[PDB]
Amino acid sequence: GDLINTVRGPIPVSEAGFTLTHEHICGSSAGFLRAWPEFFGSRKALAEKAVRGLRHARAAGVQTIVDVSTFDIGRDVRLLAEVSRAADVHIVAATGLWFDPPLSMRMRSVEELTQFFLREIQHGIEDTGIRAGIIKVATTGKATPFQELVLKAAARASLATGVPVTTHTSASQRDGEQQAAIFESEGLSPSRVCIGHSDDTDDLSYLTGLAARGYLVGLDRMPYSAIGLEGNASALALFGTRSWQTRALLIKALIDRGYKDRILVSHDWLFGFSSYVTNIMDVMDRINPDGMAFVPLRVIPFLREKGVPPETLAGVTVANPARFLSPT
Ligand SMILES: CCOP(O)(=S)OCC
Ligand SMILES: [Co+2]
Ligand SMILES: [Fe+2]
Repeated sequence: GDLINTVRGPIPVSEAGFTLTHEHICGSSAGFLRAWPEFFGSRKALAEKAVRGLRHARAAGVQTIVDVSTFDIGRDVRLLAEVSRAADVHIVAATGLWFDPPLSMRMRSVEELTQFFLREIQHGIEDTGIRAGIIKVATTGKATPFQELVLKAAARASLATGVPVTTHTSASQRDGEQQAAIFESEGLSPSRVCIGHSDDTDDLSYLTGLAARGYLVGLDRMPYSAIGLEGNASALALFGTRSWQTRALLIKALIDRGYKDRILVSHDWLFGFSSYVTNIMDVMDRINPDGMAFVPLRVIPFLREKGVPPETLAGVTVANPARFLSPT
């Protein structure tokens, strides 16, 4: 019945299966992979790395990932389609804007941004015909004036298409509350919205407050920890000093408080990464060699061993993403 758009075209919602709802093939910038593919070794090396990673995830039971790279994360939909085909894993692509918009975006009005997001959802990204299945937005603290427009434009595009909205927050600053206020001012249903990087905080007052309102809570940085790397300032700043087990306990905490239907789980992983320090990808691959298999291989058994029922784990990893992604 319900369909969702992937980089290989439409798929039935029921085929999405075990779905990681916040991932990247490559975290980069608009135009960068085209202008400087050698940064990644080569485009071919990048694609091969991504195919090996997604095949590993697939072997662990992952059937679909949502690549939340926007235009300004340097999303390359042809790359996503190539690797999706080679690895046989569905990929849902994104529209929206993250927190590195260039001037040609920052100068735009809410109307103009709505038109852009609609173009990528309804017509296709660039000249490819590949349609976005989610809208990615971001704040890092209080929203900038431009970020206010972006969140309103995302709400309007979601209302028009039924495609969900997913967010980057600075979770320690509780950005989700302001994001929610902006979304609701536009009349967007909280069930269409995932407040992301919510596992970057242990503030369950903040998290249950959102979940109580109907928001999905993105616990989407599972493998991130610089424990043991504290001498590496850049890894420390990006990864944090909380263990993956600490992050994973949040999933249990929300399930134990009645919020099992409001949780989405992912890694925020990537196979190339040019928007941060050089060789950050080598540090990450050492910390988490399992890549996007880490959730099914480590997180889901950890939870099962803590007594979370399999039905509940299936509801979190299959039913929740399905309900979220289904245009509504
Ligand atoms: C660690 C990854 O965080 P981000 O997806 S906000 O960076 C862009 C790839
Ligand atoms: Co983010
Ligand atoms: Fe991300």
